[PDB]
Amino acid sequence: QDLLNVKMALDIEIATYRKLLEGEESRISLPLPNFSSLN
Amino acid sequence: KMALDIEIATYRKLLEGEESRISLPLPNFSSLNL
Amino acid sequence: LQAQIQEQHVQIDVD
Amino acid sequence: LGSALRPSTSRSLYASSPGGVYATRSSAVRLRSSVPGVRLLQDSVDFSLADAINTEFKNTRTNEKVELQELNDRFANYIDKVRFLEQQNKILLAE
Amino acid sequence: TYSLGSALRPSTSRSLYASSPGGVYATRSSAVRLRSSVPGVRLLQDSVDFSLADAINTEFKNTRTNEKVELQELNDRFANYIDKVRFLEQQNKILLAELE
Amino acid sequence: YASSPGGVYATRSSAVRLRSSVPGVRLLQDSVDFSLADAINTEFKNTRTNEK
Amino acid sequence: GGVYATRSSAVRLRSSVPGVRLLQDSVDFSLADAINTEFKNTRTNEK
Amino acid sequence: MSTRSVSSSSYRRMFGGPGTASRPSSSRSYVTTSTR
Amino acid sequence: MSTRSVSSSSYRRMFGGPGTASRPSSSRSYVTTSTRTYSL
Amino acid sequence: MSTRSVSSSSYRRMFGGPGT
Repeated sequence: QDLLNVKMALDIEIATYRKLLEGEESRISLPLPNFSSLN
Repeated sequence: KMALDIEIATYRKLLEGEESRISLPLPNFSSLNL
Repeated sequence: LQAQIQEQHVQIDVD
Repeated sequence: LGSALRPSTSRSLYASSPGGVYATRSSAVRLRSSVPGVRLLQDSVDFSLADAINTEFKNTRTNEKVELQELNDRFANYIDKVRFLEQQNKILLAE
Repeated sequence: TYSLGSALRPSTSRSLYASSPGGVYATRSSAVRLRSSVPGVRLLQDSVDFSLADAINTEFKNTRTNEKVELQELNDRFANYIDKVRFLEQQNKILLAELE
Repeated sequence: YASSPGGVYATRSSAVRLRSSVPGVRLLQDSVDFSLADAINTEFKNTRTNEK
Repeated sequence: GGVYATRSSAVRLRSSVPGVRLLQDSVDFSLADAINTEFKNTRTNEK
Repeated sequence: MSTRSVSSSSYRRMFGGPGTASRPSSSRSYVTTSTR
Repeated sequence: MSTRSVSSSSYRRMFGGPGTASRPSSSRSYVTTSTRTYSL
Repeated sequence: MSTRSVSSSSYRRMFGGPGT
């Protein structure tokens, strides 16, 4: 669950990055990562 | 297994946004484990 | 370790 | 069950038609005013413009399809993201 | 039960398109003489379009769009060739993990 | 029961060109059956018998 | 035994060469495949 | 004068139309079945 | 005098022959005979 | 033209008949 919580935290941080970098590639491209892999 | 089922599912919850992220990988929201 | 491999899912399009 | 665990099927079953390419044969009169002519200057020296616009529409289709091939391959790298997670998740699900 | 790629592999058929361009037929029975019944009253002067060179620069405009998108399709072929390298390593990595 | 479906073989050597010896005299107009949606409702009729 | 699936083998070519008619080719046959799912749901019923 | 030579092409032949009756209904249905 | 008209003949001039009126309607749907690993 | 390709399948082999 905590390896999957590191994966979940990476999914939120990768969203905050993606909605800005791949989200300026947006004007060619666009955004979202989500949440979870908890087991 | 159930971790890989939900991590496949939540990589699908990345992939609606990565389909949005280049007009591109469709496979979205779906492999959900509980 | 398998949880780290499950969390690497995560990152952005390369080049 | 060593066979079904590699679902070996041709998804190559699509068939795009190249039909609709109707090249219009221009059929200008190709004779100057009346009989062998009573004017000469005014016959519109131009038409290498229309053949340079035929190479503008060559280079426009080399553009337009590749404004649509960065495109399919931005979509491909987002599908190949799904293959990268399917492979890292396959090492994970063997491990 | 053994796997076989024989149903994954279709026949990639090569269609060949045998184009033969049309022969140059035009009025070679004209000009037996040029007529004098109305003769060649021949309006000269010159310095005329030359719009063909501006249209070679509208060709070169849509060539700038094709150069800049062959530069972008080269990054997108870097991604599709990095997919091909990611698979080259990862089909070895799955095989090393399924063996070690 | 190891079913392998049959591969899609059809006349890929057609249309090298479409013929012009008789060309495409192409009768359009449209709004046509759509009997497929009534037959999806004869599917859904015998789905009402399977639900009940 | 007795499950003999009949392969339909329609001509799959429009009138004569590449055609002299187009409208009249019977847009329908997704009815015959929706009747193939009617006979799926009929056997889910009947049994 | 004008001459209406081959420019606009004449259909003297080339149609034809051999596809009017060349697609057999005797094309075998190869009945595929899962063996019981 | 009689005009030697090597015409586009009045059976294909207005009738798009070999040709899109001869209608190469070949939408290339591949007949994917789906192979399953199942005896009934 | 028509083409009589593999559509109606050829018995080149597969019978056989080893149960004889």
